[PDB]
Amino acid sequence: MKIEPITGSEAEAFHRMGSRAFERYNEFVDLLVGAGIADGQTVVDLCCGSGELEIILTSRFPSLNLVGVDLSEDMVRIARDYAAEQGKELEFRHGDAQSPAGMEDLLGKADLVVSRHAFHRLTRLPAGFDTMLRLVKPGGAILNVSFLHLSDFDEPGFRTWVRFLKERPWDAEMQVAWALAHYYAPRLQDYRDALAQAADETPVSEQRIWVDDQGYGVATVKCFARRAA
Amino acid sequence: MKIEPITGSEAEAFHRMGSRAFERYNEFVDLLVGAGIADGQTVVDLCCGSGELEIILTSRFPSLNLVGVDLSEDMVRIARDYAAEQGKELEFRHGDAQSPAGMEDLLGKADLVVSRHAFHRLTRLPAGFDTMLRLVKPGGAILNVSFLHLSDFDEPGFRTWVRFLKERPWDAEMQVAWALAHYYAPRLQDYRDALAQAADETPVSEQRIWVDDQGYGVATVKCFARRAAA
Ligand SMILES: Nc1ncnc2c1ncn2[C@@H]1O[C@H](CSCC[C@H](N)C(=O)O)[C@@H](O)[C@H]1O
Ligand SMILES: Nc1ncnc2c1ncn2[C@@H]1O[C@H](CSCC[C@H](N)C(=O)O)[C@@H](O)[C@H]1O
Repeated sequence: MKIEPITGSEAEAFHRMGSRAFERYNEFVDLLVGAGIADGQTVVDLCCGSGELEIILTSRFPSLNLVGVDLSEDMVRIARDYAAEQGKELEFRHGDAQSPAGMEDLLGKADLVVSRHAFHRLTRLPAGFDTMLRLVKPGGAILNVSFLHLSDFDEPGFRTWVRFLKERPWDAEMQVAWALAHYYAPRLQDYRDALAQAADETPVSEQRIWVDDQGYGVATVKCFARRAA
Repeated sequence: MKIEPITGSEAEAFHRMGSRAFERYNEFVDLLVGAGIADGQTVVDLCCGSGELEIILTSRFPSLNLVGVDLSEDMVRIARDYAAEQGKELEFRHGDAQSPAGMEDLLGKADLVVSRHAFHRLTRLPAGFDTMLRLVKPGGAILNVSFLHLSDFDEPGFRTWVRFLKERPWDAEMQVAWALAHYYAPRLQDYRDALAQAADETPVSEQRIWVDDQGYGVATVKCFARRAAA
């Protein structure tokens, strides 16, 4: 079965690869800008991993109030060390994206709630979007970008997928993790269903889901919504 | 929780009341004329109820190709019998306004797609408008007129609401359903959001939401758009 967290040497390796390849976060940062991210806002990043996005965002936007959340304590610890390494004061938090638990003080407070390359791992996708919309304030936006199931790739997209898999500088284990993460990723319609389910509970004034590739290097699923005011 | 369909004897009763109050549709019929309705067009009515609009429209515009759709089979049942009773030839279908399922043959075919006093009942309002824009031809129009949430009534508007309820010739059980329908209605801004959303997915050349009362007897929300040309 699919595994949710990334732990131990897997996580150190995820952090080594990631923080050298900053370029590949640019797609996500650009969506945030399009989503209305701005100085002084409160931004919650669910499944924050080793903190790369947090370092990028604080560097670009020193004004932001950032809270990273991850289910893997090791990731939380790596992130804090990485923050210290970069001389930054960032809040990291142990937590499950599938529930508000441990984040009750953030309920209705985030200007933006976001997750990068993580929600495909969730056991209950609708619960992830539920947590996002409950954390975000009325009028605020949520953004998820995560992996698409292998069955929704067309021929050119799949060629690009295999080519991407080959061209990366990762080992046997980390190749398999990333491929397996697509084996178990939700389909496009699964994303649309999950977000629709979450919006039945917390109304949105806008929603949108699509698949493209604007820089990461394979197609990923974009899910955007704005909580109704 | 809010309910979508109107069923059984409540639908028989709905029909009994509507049957003898054609005048209450004049406001809606007048808006269709403003929307560009014309003889020989194909017109889909979503959430058609017991078919009163279809009887009125076929009488006023005899060669319109009218398709009524409703989630209540009993409403469909009623509508069909009522059309036969009136000696008219009219297609009624079972279906959900929140999706094109069962209406794929109408996709992109309607010159007008309309719904009267029903969209406030939908669980997913944006999907209602999506089905509307998808059923209409490029260059065609959509019109929804439906109920306003109680929170968007100003004082005079609300006084009217109470007075309308009082002086309607109908029983306790009917009043409550009509009141509850407003209790659960979208706010004005919810209508604006749901239509913009539907228009993000199917482009419009024109749209407009407003609130007034030109005949029905309370303020209702009007939603109009024209699908962009191909
Ligand atoms: N249910 C859950 N709640 C919170 N974090 C979770 C989670 N399931 C998996 N994760 C975390 O999701 C992350 C996937 S890797 C993505 C890390 C980071 N968002 C980035 O883009 O670089 C891991 O850190 C993993 O521990
Ligand atoms: N999701 C849905 N899809 C189709 N019809 C629906 C629906 N939700 C409610 N309805 C129908 O909406 C109608 C509301 S009563 C309005 C009837 C008619 N339009 C008229 O103006 O007289 C009922 O017949 C009910 O069954």
